[PDB]
Amino acid sequence: RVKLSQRQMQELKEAFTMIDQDRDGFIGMEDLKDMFSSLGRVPPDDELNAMLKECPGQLNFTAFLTLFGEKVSGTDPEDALRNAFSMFDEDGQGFIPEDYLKDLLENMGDNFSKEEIKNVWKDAPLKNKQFNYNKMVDIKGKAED
Amino acid sequence: SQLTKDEIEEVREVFDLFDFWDGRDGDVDAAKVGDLLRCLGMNPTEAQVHQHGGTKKMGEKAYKLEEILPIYEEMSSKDTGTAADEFMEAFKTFDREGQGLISSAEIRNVLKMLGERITEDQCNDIFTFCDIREDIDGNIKYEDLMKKVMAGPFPD
Amino acid sequence: MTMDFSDPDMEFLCLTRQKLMEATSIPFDGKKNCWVPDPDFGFVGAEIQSTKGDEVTVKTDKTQETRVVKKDDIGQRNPPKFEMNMDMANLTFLNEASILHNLRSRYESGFIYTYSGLFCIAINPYRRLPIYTQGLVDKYRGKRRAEMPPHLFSIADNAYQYMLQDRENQSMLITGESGAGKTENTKKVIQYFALVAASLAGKGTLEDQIVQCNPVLEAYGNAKTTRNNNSSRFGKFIRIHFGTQGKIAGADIETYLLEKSRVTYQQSAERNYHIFYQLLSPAFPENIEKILAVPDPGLYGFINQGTLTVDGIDDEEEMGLTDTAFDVLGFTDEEKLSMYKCTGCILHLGEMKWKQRGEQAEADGTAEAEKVAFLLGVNAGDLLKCLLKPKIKVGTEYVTQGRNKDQVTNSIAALAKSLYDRMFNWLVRRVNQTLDTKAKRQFFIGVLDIAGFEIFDFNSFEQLCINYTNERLQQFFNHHMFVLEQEEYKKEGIVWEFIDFGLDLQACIELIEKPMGILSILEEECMFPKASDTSFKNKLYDNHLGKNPMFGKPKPPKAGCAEAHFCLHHYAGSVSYSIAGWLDKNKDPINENVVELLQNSKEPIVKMLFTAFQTISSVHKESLNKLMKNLYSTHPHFVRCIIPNELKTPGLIDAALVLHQLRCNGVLEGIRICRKGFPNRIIYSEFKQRYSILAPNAVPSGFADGKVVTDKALSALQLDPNEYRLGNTKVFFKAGVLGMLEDMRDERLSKIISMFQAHIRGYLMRKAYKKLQDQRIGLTLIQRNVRKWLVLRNWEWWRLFNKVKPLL
Ligand SMILES: [Ca+2]
Repeated sequence: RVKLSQRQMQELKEAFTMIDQDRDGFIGMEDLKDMFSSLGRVPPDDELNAMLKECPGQLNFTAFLTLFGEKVSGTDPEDALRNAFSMFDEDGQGFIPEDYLKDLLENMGDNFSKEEIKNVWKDAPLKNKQFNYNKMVDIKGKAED
Repeated sequence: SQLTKDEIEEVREVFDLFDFWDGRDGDVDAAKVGDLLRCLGMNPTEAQVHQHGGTKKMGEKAYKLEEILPIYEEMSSKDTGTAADEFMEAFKTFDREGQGLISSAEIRNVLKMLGERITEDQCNDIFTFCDIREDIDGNIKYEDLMKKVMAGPFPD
Repeated sequence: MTMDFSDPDMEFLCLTRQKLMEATSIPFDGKKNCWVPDPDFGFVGAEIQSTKGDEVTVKTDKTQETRVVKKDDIGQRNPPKFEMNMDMANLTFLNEASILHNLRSRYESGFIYTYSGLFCIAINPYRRLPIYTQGLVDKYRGKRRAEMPPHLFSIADNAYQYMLQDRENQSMLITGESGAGKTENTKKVIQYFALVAASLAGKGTLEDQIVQCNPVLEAYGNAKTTRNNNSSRFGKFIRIHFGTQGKIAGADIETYLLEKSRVTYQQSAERNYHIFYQLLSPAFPENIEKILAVPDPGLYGFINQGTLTVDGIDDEEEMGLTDTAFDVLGFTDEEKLSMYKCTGCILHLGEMKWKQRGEQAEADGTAEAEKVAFLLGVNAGDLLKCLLKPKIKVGTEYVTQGRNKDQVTNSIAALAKSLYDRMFNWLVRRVNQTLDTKAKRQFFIGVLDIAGFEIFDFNSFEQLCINYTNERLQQFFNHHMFVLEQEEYKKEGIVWEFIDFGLDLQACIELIEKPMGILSILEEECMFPKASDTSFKNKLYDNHLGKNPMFGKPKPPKAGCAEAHFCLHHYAGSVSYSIAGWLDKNKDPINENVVELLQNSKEPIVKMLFTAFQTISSVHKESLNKLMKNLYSTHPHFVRCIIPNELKTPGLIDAALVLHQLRCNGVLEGIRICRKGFPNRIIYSEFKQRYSILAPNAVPSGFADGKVVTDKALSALQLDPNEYRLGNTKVFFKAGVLGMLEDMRDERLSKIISMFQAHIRGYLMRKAYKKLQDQRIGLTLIQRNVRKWLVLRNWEWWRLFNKVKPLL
């Protein structure tokens, strides 16, 4: 839980700050739509506000961390995840053999739903009906494709 | 009689691992009672495992932790599980010259032809794992084999 | 096996380490494999299928066939450890089948020698075998029996050691009929005492100075008997003498029990001695004329009663060799004549006819009488005179003329028999002269050859005498065995609880020789003029029927299948005898006058008849008593030559013929006795190494005492304390204990291997375990991170912060 490590919080410090400039630290309505300008994408009213709903009211940086109290829940650190995928990759990199991984998630450990399985297949980095884990680990945090 | 609190906690530990691997749901496929039991330190023969609930193919039967507990202690009632003493008198039945050496061709023959036959693969594995070498024809020390096998994969 | 299993000479004595290793590991299940009666091959190995009441169901091996054998007909077969076994005393299951197998299996693998307790069994190979090399002799010289594999040399050698060791005479009794090769064996035993005599350290050989005689002795002492073409009807003891250094000092032959009766009576498919049919053959016509006869055997009542010739026997050739040998033994052709003339004389005696007036018999032909009178060199007038009407005495001399017809004929047959008997003794005194060497004698190792136990479809007064003889011989053996097992049990401190084994045959022997016994009842009944095969019969019944276990009675057979009058239970089985004729066959009265008168003229006859009225049975008893008085004065050894088959061919076994000999042999009798004690005896060390697997313990094998181990393996098996006895160096087992033990070892060894395979299965899995734990942590981190991703991948903010920072 507090797993919101300093690396994660400080990272979130620079995040909440670029926006801000709002009357002494408050990611307000404008702070947001303004952001979506240098963001290169569309900003919708109602939604911009629906995002506020999530915290009691008024977003400093503290509440901004408390808001991310669903992000921490599972987030095992950076590397840890890559090593975890490693264990099922004998043939060094190029990665895991699709079948395996399916049987691995679908009917072993904490079984995956035939529905959770697809949510995963839709994106899943694949080729030669084989999986790409380092590219999947990347997607988790994501620095883009 | 009756297991202890710590004994139970132990079985549970091996148990959780096992049902985790065939799908965490509180059940372990019966075709895994022997492996399960081996992970608790025991060395059951296939006759013992079958007379206690093991099946051959998966998907047939399942056991909760509470059902396996009694199987574990019944199982552990038997005492001729085997001693160094016993394994030694047996190898000597085959020790032609009485030095403690036996052709690895023969031991492997024993292991794959006699008793509850073992697989070609399983024989190589245990020989590689116990690091037991054969010489020119200054073969295999069968006691070397016995001790390492009885000592387990994780010595120290 | 011994010395070097691979050494070349041992090819027909050992079996190679590998080949035996092989032979001892064939498949087996003491719980089903077994022995079963086979109408053809005596006994056969098989496996049990089912069971119910006293009706077992089985399946045989070599042929496959589900037969239904009764419970007391299933035979325990010995486990593989015992195959190709050297001494049948070691067998754990000692039944007939097992005896048959051990012997057969070894002969069918080229081995002819096998030990059975004291006996050394040697089956005829019917082909020269390397076995008798002066190279092998050295591989036996001085060694104690157990040091080397079975071999006749072993018994002969040890008999030689014992002689020099205990300084007492030795004897070797060798049994075996026709194609058993009994003579070769005696030959090779005598050769051996020779090789070792001059071995120590510094015109004719012994084996040949003696074999030289056999043609003559056999002409007068062998004959064809219902079941044997050449049967010695006398016993001969070849005593080979030695000096105080073990040096061969001489030899000689003493004979016993010549069957005179044959001289004047043959039954059906039999015939008198060989010589008679030899003389009357076309080889030496002159002789046939000096004898005063015509070459037609069938013309003399004393020769024609039975058969005229035998299959596979050439009389001319024999009369030839017989005569030739007569010269080699080196004896004046004039003596060689008398001998032939006396033989011839016996021919005519049987022709003399007699008629009577009231009760005084008289001649009728006078031609024969003068032929006999002459051949013997005496006056026919007188002969007829002292035969027809002699004269004896008081203070004066009366005419004992009592003689009638029945008395003279009989009186004459007696003469014939008496002549032959003296002729034979003399004939032996001669070879002995041919053998006497200058040397001094100190000890001797004699070899005995005697007619073995006989059982025909029709046994008469001749069979009884021979069986009576063997019975006392078997007893002799039983006793020797008794004295050694007693010494053995005392050597190991075990409790000996037995009465002399010899006594097991005393009842039969007593039923034959004690007052009121068969022979004595026969004798007394011989003194009653009107006695009959019926009065004698009833007097046997009166005296013994139902009054003695040994004496039984048969029952009327197949119309012609002769009527039996009583049966005795001999060690070789039960024999049924006919009584017809015994009263006639037994009379052998001496007629003083004929003797005094016969003490005249012709040189041999003087000597011969120069050296009451009795009987053949009283003389048999006397000769038998003497033979025995001599055997019990020596340390005996027993060889048993065996005829493998009717059709002289290598490697073939006739089951019934072999078993039969084993029962007459005393072999099956000695095993009967082993059964009653503790036949199996193992040294503690051999037991420890073979059965420790039955009660393992942590004490390292090299510190564990064998006896201590044996004791604990046995009680831990809760084995009946009645089945064994711990000695000072060995444990004594009864029948079948090792049978059980071997079966448990195989059982336990199989369970122990499964257990080891179990520990390996454990090791492999317990190692795979740690990998399984690591992979779990791994698959856990994956399943929840992928899941936490499936969420945030749509939560706007997650997206933002993902863009908001690449732009820092
Ligand atoms: Ca499960």
